[PDB]
Amino acid sequence: PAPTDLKFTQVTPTSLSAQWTPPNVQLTGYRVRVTPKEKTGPMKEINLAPDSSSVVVSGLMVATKYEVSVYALKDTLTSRPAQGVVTTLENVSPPRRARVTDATETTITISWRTKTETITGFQVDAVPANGQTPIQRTIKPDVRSYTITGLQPGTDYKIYLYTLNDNARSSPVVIDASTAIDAPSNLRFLATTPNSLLVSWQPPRARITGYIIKYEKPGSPPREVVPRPRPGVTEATITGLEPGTEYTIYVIALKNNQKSEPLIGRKKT
Repeated sequence: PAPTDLKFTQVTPTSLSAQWTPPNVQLTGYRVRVTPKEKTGPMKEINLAPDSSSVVVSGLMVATKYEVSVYALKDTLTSRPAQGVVTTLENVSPPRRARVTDATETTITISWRTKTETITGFQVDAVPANGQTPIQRTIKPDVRSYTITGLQPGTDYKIYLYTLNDNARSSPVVIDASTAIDAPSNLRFLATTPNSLLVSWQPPRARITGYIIKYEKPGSPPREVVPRPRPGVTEATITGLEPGTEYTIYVIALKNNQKSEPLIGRKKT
């Protein structure tokens, strides 16, 4: 007796799954084949235990028509095949209009557009041009945005976004993005004179290319410390200032076009 009530439970772009009801009998096991019906490719044929009533044939060709026979075995003897035909799905499509929404040193968030097909989530391969080890991440199907955490500051990343549907991964959408630079820290006022201030700070995590220091009188535009400190300096003497004047200092980082947030403070000459 052949199995009955054959039904396909899940069809992916690479697999097909089905249940059924075993014919009340002895159980030597089952045989199951899947042959391209309208083409020439494999010929997946897999055996199954005697107590089976479901199956999962994976690793099939995308967008392909398959004949599926489900044979019940009993000692060299075979029974009539429960049949059906399934056509695999076309692989999943990569996300569209992938743009960066913002970044905060160690994290970058992005938003993309979804095609209209059965999805089971996303995956993000974030690769830094600097570092030598990337961070892989997975996402949930119901969201169209995601902040990537765990990056370095001021580092440039090649971010690959993918779509997921079971063991099916789409081709990627590539996105160039970089991190915010971490502002210098602990601005300390070492010395003063009616015409100058000596300031020291903690260098950023990034591997900046120098700083720009700004000072402004209380009713006059901020000026840059002309000489512009080399990235190797961590202290600078601000000269040519007015006496008894309360100045505001801004120490900012640079990695060739990226101004870090500004490190601030005030002190009077």
